[PDB]
Amino acid sequence: IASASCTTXICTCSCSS
Amino acid sequence: QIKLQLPAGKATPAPPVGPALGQHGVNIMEFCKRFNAETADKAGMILPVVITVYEDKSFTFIIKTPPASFLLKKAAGIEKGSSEPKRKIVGKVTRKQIEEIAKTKMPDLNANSLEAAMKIIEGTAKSMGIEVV
RNA sequence: GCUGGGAUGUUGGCUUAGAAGCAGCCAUCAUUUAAAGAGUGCGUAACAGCUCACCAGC
Repeated sequence: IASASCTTXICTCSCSS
Repeated sequence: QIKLQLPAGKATPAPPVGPALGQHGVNIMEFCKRFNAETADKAGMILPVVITVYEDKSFTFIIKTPPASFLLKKAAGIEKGSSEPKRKIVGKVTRKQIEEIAKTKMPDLNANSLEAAMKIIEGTAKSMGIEVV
């Protein structure tokens, strides 16, 4: 339901490092 | 090089598209309008496209024929495949229908004969609880 | 042992946020093949990537 970089269907995913 | 199955005339959503290739360098907006451009000829169906992104973030993409499972679902008039293929049949299609799908997907199939093509399609139907009659 | 290949439907169906050979359940066909599992293990969030089966040359 939340994270950064890490799912397929709601909206987060990734985006730095 | 990314690949996904986007519906005919539709694109841009974050959950479905965006994040996906949007994290490889691709510029969503350009693809959405572009994809939805030629995906006009064939609308309503879910078609798989293979996006390719060059070092300069630019990109191209080939549009293929819709998945077998998809066409099959459509043909059997169902919305989902059996939850337990073979153990529970959730739909069925005529041998002629297999012929239609095999013909439709031919450009993406490697069969040397319409017979081999149908045998391929049948393999998919057998995997989603769809029978042939 | 070494090198190369290990392909197509297809990310199989379901499930799931995702579930793409590899969390889990069901199925495990077909094609093109010299050969290549609806995949042995590692791996990824899922992909990717590595590896094994299998085949070929030496």
